[PDB]
Amino acid sequence: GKLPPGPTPLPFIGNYLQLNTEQMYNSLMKISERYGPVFTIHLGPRRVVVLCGHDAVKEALVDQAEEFSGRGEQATFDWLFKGYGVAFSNGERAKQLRRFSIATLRGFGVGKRGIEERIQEEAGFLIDALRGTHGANIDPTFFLSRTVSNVISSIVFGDRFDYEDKEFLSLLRMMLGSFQFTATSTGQLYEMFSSVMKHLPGPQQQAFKELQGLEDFIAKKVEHNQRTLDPNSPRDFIDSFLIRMQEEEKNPNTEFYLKNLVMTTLNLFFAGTETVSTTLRYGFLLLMKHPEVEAKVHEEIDRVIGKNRQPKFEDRAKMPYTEAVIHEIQRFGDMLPMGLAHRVNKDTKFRDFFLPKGTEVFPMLGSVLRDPRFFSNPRDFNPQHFLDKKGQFKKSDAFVPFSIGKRYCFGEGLARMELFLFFTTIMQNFRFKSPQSPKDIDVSPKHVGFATIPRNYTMSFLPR
Ligand code: HEM
Ligand SMILES: CN(CCCC(=O)c1cccnc1)N=O
Ligand SMILES: CN(CCCC(=O)c1cccnc1)N=O
Repeated sequence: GKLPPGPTPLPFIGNYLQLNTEQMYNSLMKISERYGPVFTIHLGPRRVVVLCGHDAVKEALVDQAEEFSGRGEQATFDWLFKGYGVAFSNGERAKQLRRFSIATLRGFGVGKRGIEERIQEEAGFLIDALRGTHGANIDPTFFLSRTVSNVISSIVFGDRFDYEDKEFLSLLRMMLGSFQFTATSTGQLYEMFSSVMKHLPGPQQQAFKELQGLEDFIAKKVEHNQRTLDPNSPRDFIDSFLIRMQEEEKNPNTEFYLKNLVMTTLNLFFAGTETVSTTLRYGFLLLMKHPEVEAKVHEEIDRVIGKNRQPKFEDRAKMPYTEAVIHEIQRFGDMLPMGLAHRVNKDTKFRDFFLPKGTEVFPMLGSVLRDPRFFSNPRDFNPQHFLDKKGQFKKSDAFVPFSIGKRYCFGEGLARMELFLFFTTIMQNFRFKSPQSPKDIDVSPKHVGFATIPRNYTMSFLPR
C-alpha cells in the first residue's frame, strides 16, 4: 500500500483549501508542478489519483489499458445512472453494452456512407434555417444543437425531430443546462460535497430536474417502441436493444434489460448532442476572432469542393488546412478537460506507486491537449499545430479529446465526420460576422470544469 505523493487533506473537506472551485484546472496544474506528474488528491472525502501530461496519461490509459479501464464516481450523474448504461458501467456490464452499442451504431450507418448521407440530409435543414434568418444577429446555440441532435436522434429514435417541436427545444435546454452545470464552480463543489449539496437549494437542483426530464423522455419513447415493436424489422437503436432483450430473456444474468437500455440510450442521445454542438459553437467564435483562418478555410472549400457540391467525408484528404483548423478547435476547446473519471479494476503497480483495487483516477486530458512538448504554442489558437512544413496534415500523439485506451469515446468516428461535414457545409454557404471587431472577441471560456463552455455571443450568417 504506497500512493502517489500529494497535499495533506483535512477531514471531510479533503484538499478543499488548495482547490479553487472556479478554476480547478489551474489548481490541479499547481499541485502537479509541486508534487509530480502523478499525484493524489482528496476531492472532499474522496481519494483520487490524478494524471498530468501526455506521458502520465498515456502510460496509464494505454500501456496499462486493462488496469485503468474502470469507470470512477461522477456525482452530478451517479444519483441517476447508478452504475447502469454504457458510459457509467464497469466490468462485464461495460464490455457487453459497449460491444453492442458499437455493433448497433455501425448497423445504422456509423462510419460508412449511410451516416454521411444522414449528416448531409440534416445539414440541409440547418442551411435553410440559417438563410431564413437574413443575416440578423442570432445566438447560434440552438440552431446548431437542433441539427447535431437530429443525427443521433434519427439513429436512436428512428426519426428526426421537427425544428419547431417545442418538446425538442425543451430537451435541448435540459442537455445544455446539465452539461454546463459540470463546468461551473457550483458543479465542482457538488462533486466534492454531493452528500450535503443534493439536499440544498441551488443550481444543482435545476440540473437534476433536467437530467430527470431527459430520462422520463427516453423511458416514454422506449414504452412506445415496445408497444409497436416488429422483432424482424428494427427501426432504431431502441428496437435493436429490445430485440436483443427478447433473445436474452432466458439468461437471468444478462446485461440486456430495460434499465441498461434506458441509460445507454440516454448516454447516446446526450453524448451525441452536446459535445459536437459545443465544439461547433466554440469554433465559430474562434473563427470570427481569426478571419484570416476563416479566409483560408474558404479558399480550400472553394477549390476542392465548390460553392454548391455538398462536402463528403473523402474531401478531407485533399483539405489539410480545414482539417488542421478543426483539430485545432478540438485541442483549443478542451471540451472534456478531465474526460470521464476512471478507476483501477485490480491492485495495480504504476511506476513506483501501488494503487489498490477501486482507486479513482482522473486523466487530465486538458493537460495533454496543452502539453508544451507536443505543441509549439500550447496556449494560442494555431492551426499550424496540425501542419508539417509542406502544408500537409500532421497527427499528434497528444491529440486526445476523445481520450485513449479501452474506454475511449466510441463516438469518435461519428464526431469527426459530423465536425468535418458541418464545418465545411456551413462555411461553404456563409461567412461569419460578429457585431464586434475581431480584437474585442473574448475566446476565453465562460466556465471551465468537467466541460469547457464558450462565452455567450451572437453572430450574423452572411451568404456567399
Ligand atoms: C466532440 C465530440 C466528443 C468528444 C470531445 C468526446 C469525448 C469523450 C471522452 C473524453 C470520453 C471518456 C472516455 C473515457 O472514459 O476515457 C467519452 C466517452 C464516451 N462517449 Fe464521447 N465524445 C464526443 C462525441 C461522442 C458522440 C457523438 C457519442 C455518441 C455516439 C459519444 C459517446 C460516448 C460514449 C457512449 C462514451 C462512454 C464509453 C465508455 O464508457 O466505454 N461521444 N467521450
Ligand atoms: C448525462 N450524460 C453523462 C455522460 C455523457 C458522456 O459520457 C459523454 C459526453 C460527451 C461525449 N462523450 C461522452 N450521459 O448521459
Ligand atoms: C460534462 N461531462 C461530464 C464530466 C464527467 C464528470 O462529471 C467527472 C467527475 C469527476 C471526475 N472527472 C469527471 N460529460 O458530459
